[PDB]
Amino acid sequence: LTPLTEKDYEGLKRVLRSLQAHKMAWPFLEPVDPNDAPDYYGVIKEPMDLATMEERVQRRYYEKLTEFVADMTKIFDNCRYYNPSDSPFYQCAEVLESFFVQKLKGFK
Ligand SMILES: CCCNc1cc(-c2ccc3c(ccn3CCCN(C)C)c2)nc(S(C)(=O)=O)n1
Repeated sequence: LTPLTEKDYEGLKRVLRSLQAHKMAWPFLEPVDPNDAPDYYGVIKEPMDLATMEERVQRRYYEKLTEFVADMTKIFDNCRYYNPSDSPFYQCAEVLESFFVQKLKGFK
């Protein structure tokens, strides 16, 4: 979709910080440590996390909003694939994705 402006990027920074501050974002703040998730990097071919997204935002990696949404969705999709639906980690993805949607709709 449409090219991101500098003003758009300030809004993306705001959304990212909101996610990083959320009480249920802690499993997603940094790349998964293999010691905390057996076989994680054998299961998940395209890992993603909020620190990697922050680095990409600061580097102006994103050209369009779809690319930012895609990386954010990877975080949630990876979590729900790796973990069972009754896992607390799965629930964190449920809560934080709903929050992301609220914030993304606000973003314009
Ligand atoms: C047994 C299957 C568990 N599945 C998991 C586990 C984790 C996870 C666990 C601990 C964690 C973080 C983040 C910090 N800590 C604590 C510190 C740990 N060390 C010292 C760095 C994530 N994240 C997911 S995830 C990303 O939601 O898919 N799934």
